[PDB]
Amino acid sequence: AVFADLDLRAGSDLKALRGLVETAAHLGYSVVAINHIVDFKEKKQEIEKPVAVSELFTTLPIVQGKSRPIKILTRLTIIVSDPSHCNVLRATSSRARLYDVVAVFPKTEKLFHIACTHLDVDLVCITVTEKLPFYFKRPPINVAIDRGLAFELVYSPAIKDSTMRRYTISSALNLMQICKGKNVIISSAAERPLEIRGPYDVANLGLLFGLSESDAKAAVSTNCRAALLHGETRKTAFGIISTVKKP
Amino acid sequence: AVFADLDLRAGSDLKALRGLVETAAHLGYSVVAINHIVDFKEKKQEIEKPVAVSELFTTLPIVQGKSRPIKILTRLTIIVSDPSHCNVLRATSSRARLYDVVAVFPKTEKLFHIACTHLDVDLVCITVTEKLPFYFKRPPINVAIDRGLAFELVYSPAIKDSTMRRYTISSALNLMQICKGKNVIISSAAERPLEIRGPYDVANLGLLFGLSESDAKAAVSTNCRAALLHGETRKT
Amino acid sequence: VRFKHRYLLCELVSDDPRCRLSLDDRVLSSLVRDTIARVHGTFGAAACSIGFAVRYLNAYTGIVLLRCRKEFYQLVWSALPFITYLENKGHRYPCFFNTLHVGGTIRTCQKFLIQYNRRQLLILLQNCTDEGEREAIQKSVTRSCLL
Amino acid sequence: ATLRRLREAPRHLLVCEKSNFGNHKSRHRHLVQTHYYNYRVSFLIPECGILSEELKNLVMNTGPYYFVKNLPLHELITPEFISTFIKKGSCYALTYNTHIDEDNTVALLPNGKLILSLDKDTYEETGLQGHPSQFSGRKIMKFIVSIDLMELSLNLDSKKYERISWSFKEKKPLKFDFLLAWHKTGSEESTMMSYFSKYQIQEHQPKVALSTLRDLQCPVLQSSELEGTPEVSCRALELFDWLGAVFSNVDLNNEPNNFISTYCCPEPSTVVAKAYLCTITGFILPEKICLLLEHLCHYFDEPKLAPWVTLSVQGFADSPVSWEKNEHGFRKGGEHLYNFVIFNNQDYWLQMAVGANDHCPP
Amino acid sequence: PAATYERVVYKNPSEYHYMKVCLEFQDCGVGLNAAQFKQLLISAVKDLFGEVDAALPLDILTYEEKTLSAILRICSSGLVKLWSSLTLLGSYKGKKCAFRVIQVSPFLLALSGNSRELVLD
RNA sequence: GCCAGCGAAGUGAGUUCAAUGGCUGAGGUGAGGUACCCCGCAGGGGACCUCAUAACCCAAUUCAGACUACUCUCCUCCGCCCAUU
Repeated sequence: AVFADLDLRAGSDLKALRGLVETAAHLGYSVVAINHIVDFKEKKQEIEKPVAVSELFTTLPIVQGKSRPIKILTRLTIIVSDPSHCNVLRATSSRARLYDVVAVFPKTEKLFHIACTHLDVDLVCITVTEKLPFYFKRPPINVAIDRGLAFELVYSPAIKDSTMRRYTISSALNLMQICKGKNVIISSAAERPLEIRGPYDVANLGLLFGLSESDAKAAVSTNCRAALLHGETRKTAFGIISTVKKP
Repeated sequence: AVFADLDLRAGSDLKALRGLVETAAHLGYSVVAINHIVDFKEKKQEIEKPVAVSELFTTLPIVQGKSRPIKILTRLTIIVSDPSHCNVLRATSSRARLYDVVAVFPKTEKLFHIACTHLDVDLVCITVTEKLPFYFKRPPINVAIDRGLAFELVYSPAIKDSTMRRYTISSALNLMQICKGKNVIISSAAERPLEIRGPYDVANLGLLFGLSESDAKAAVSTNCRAALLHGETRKT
Repeated sequence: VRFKHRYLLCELVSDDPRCRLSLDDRVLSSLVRDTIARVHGTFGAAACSIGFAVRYLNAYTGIVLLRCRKEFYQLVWSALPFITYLENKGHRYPCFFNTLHVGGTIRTCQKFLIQYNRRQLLILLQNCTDEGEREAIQKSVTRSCLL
Repeated sequence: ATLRRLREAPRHLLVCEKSNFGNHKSRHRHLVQTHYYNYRVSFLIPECGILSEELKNLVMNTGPYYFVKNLPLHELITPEFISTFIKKGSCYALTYNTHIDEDNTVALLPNGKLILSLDKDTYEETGLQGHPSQFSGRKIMKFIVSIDLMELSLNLDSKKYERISWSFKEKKPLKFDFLLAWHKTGSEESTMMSYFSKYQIQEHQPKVALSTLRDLQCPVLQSSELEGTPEVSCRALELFDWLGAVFSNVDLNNEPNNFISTYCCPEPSTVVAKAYLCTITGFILPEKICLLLEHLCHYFDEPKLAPWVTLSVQGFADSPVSWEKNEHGFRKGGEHLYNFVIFNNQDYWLQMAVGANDHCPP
Repeated sequence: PAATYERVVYKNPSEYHYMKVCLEFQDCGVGLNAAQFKQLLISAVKDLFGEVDAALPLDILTYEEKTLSAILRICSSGLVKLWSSLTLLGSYKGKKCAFRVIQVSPFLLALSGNSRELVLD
């Protein structure tokens, strides 16, 4: 029953980051998750100290609700088109062990097949910009919903154009018609310093997609916590949690 | 369950009349009723021989479906704004007993009240063009649906403008939400020689107006025969 | 593993057979998308970008068979009457009219098209009374009886 | 499928009743006393400018209440707190600004039942026996644990009491911001400022808002007709919507312009020169609402100009249990409210407004 | 004299929905007007969802200038479409406006008292 | 181990560019509340309102049996823990 969990694609500078954190803490949010877009052309890996939130923010974000300390997550969104770049991401399962939730973005149907079949990821990114048609096979979706794969739908087409709005709503209606709507969570991107709307109306932005009259909000509020759970069971251990506790 | 019964507002000349009759018979119609727009400014009454369909048409209109003879009705749409013009229409209840369906068009809420309360009419015309706001009181609508008053909605904004489309769809949604949707029939006017729509399309166009997924088609196919029966009982 | 498709027939009713000769798949698709974009927004028109597509077209006959989804055929068939003002090389006014709505099932849709074509042939015969068309009617009846 | 989801419903329940004050079967006093948590108590009188002092002294003395920051739950189960506040009066307690579908929410009943609605994590970490209450289809969202303190006060050496004490003290220490009140029904006086002196207790008075509105178009009612007679009386539900429109500081005529505002007043009606409006906002005790309802009943003893007065009470939109057994959920909104339309012949109307997912009592 | 008891229970008689929204304009160029807000509400639903769905029966209540707050009502048909139209951020001139909804009710009393904060200290 | 086909009408649904579990209301069952009615063993029976009636999945010739995927639902054998006499 953990609400207020979305995925943000936002890094420009510290000032815009502080503004987005203050805006999210003001409106309705209690967990901020920052994505980092990495494409297949650059192939860069800077994982050790790239962001450093706690050394630069001031000790607490204050919200209007229960006034609880906001947990801040650092996630990685990897755009993967080539199959060799997917093999590079296969090589990163033992070399560098950070970035609690690993989010792959597929473009090839064979690569999307082996992503749901063999490749150990947390949440598959599905965004459609500038004419990307894609078919859906149902038994890997069944293995995905049996495993725990929550499908990410990162949306921000309303700010730039309207054709991008059309392709996103068409791909989302196709996803809701084929995937049947078991675990699909939607999230907003942040390039401009104000690209966030109300938290209760994200439920209707998912209800325009479909998925239920109420289990859209119930499914995002359950499956984002289940996504943090899946990332934690990938990070710590698959059945064990070992934490150093020195009182 | 008599299908293909709608109303038209079309008279310019005999050639356009023959063209619209052939178009309606070819596409989707089995009863054609011609309205005659009379405003409150002119106040003219020409009832005896204005139209003369049977003396000028050729013996039958033939349809592409069941191939049945089309009954042709001559209706009168009277635009009434002044209360004295409504008293003139009150004076015509015994003078000239023709024009089987009498269709009043009200503009005053008191006049619409006495139209549904005391005035003997068959089908009240409700069209909204160029900013006409209008409220509705529920007990005269209840007396109207208990009596048999079918509400006409004549629409043709689809070719001229888009603001007229906005005002017609707003008036239609207000009528469907207030009147509860018991007996409302929608029809098309024909000024241009191509201002007609599909026969099955009336169901989905009333679905865009609302009222049900099905009761648009059910209400037109029942209430047109009910309105013809009401006009027949008013005439006899 | 499948999706229940819906189909719809529409007749273009107009004179001046340059309008009958002015038909194309891309032009009709862009026309229907542009006239839905005026009526419906992104949610209505973009569902027609994935679901709606041109399927069967005849130039001279004017019968168009189109596809549409389960949750969107009401929106498509409500968007069909608002197809107005096709601007082209001439000043034309074409207009669609629905014959009958067939719930998918292409085979009986082609069956109903044959009876509709026979009704369009046989009813036009008595009102014209001309032998030059009647000879082609007799040839068409003979070729249909050879089938 | 999706088009029906665009326009299906939010759920609505609106129940209207009519009753007498001099009737022995009237359970309005039980319905006010057994309703616990209250936020906004407003009353409306047509054709009255100057308020009497007897009602003004009742309005200015509806509180007070107390606010304690970070109070642990194991303070609420001590025998001193039971024998001091629970056994000697009506003690009311509720957590502050914790959502019922999102966070943990604890409430205390005057019968002695501490009822706490928890999520799955807190219900597993405390280890108390409860029941599955709020679902998500096949998954379970929120549990409710009820602990009757009056039965445990008779046997303080039982295993249940030490189990709950070990669960609250050492197993999972839960702290919340508590709103507190105590209706005194005891000869031994002991204030709450001296008991909770270790934590930052703050005493607060309810906010009083007074309004005198001019030219208000009030509908005409009949006492013996709920549905309303045609062209004589109006409907009580349209009067409730107009009541909400007046309390939104909105009262205008038809305005034909670009920003079109069509609003039908319930007709036939009567113009009222002065409308007195009072709104009390805070942690309202139900006994003060009982004295207010008795004073509004006895207001029509003298010949007055008001035909009917209005008393509307909106409760807390973040409470676990309201209307004596019913669960207050939050499906994109929804509240619970009760109204009184008091006539001059001791007849009243009992309205009940229900939000999205909540059961309605008789 | 009349004194009796009667139980009447209704199912969905509400038929209306109200929205209190506080406006958060980004730039300092606040050239607001009562008619221009209505024109923006018409032009947003037209391009976003439809011109037929733009002329839904809607109106504005307590339009406040400096406080930047208003109430919008639509009946029970297009409330979802109004929420999504105000979600997808339809603009006016090129200065992109953030439209953030405070509260929605089917009642003008529970919306008018308080629902969001329920105490502000 | 091997050895036996019928091109002609149209499945208590029979489609194949691949239709058929759509809406409303009362009763069934699992539950809650009662200011309703009848009978006199503290009570019993009927009456009124609301919530829940899902998931797995989809037929192309049928049937029998076995399999795997079920949980609104019913008949039993049970285990552990909590509380009482």
